[PDB]
Amino acid sequence: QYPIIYDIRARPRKISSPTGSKDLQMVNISLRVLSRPNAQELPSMYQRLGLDYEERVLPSIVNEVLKSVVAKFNASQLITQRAQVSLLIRRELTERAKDFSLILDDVAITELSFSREYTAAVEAKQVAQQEAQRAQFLVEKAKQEQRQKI
Amino acid sequence: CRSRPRNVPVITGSKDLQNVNITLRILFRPVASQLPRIFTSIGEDYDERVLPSITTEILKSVVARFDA
Amino acid sequence: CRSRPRNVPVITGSKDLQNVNITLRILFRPVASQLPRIFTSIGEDYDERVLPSITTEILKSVVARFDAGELITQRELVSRQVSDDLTERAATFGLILDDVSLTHLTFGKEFTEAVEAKQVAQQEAERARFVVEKAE
Repeated sequence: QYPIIYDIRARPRKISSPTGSKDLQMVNISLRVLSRPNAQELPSMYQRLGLDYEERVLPSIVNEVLKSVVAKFNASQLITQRAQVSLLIRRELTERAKDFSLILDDVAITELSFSREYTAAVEAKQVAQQEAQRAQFLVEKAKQEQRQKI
Repeated sequence: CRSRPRNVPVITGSKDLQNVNITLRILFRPVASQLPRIFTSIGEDYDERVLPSITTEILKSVVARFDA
Repeated sequence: CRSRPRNVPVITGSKDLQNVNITLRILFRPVASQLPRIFTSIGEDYDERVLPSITTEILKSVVARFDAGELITQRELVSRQVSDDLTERAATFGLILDDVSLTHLTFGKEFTEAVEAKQVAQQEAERARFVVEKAE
């Protein structure tokens, strides 16, 4: 008998996956994926995955699920609903890993990116909405700085 | 099982979607009763590799629903 | 017989034929029962000298049938097609692709960026709406 030294120590594997989101903004999202090889199927897991099972399961199922989820939200809709995005990513990735006897306690989005434009204009809208106020009272100031000139 | 420090900055969009930068505290004391699991399926670097991402996710979702 | 890593970029044309750059995984575990053949007629460098080309072929063929938007408004179909095609492909070379999917993906610029601009400037609309009130 050989000692099959499963690293059932949850070996988190931080893994990045670039994404074309639903609207297909280039969003790069990484995911720290917290895999323990399921104890109740470990021997089959060794006929099935081996000792470096983690490098044999997570490295790309993480990217699978990251891409699948992030490609279901617009550029902003990812920021706005990042809770939905991370929740869906974990929901799919836990079942992706559990196939090979890997219980993911946690799967969470570590980062998120875009170019800027969606959010740039989205910020500028409220920028200018109140720039309007920034200069309305200046309208008043000037209505009255004109009786200066009077 | 100490409530170790975990400050996690976030850069999301508000409801009116001004670029909001929010950080948060994860005052995590791993459940003593669940540490068996917190090493089986969470591992040694439980916090560093669990908590920051969930913080970012939750904070962005919350910010999305309130204007600047 | 490990599912060793094989990432294979591809530069093809979509159905609307925007230049699409897609990479893919060949999660090849040579069939144990076929390894005799996987050394007779496949050899030591089985993966490096079998899998990349079949990946490129299959991925280009799949991409040819979906427009730039259609490739990822339906990406699940594109990736699944490439994946099962490549799995049956590696099967003949004694290779069990237990999973496959599209690592990388992009298009050209402006079929890409102008449907973007479509809703960009539906908000540029408000920007100007409100610069009007500044000029007032």
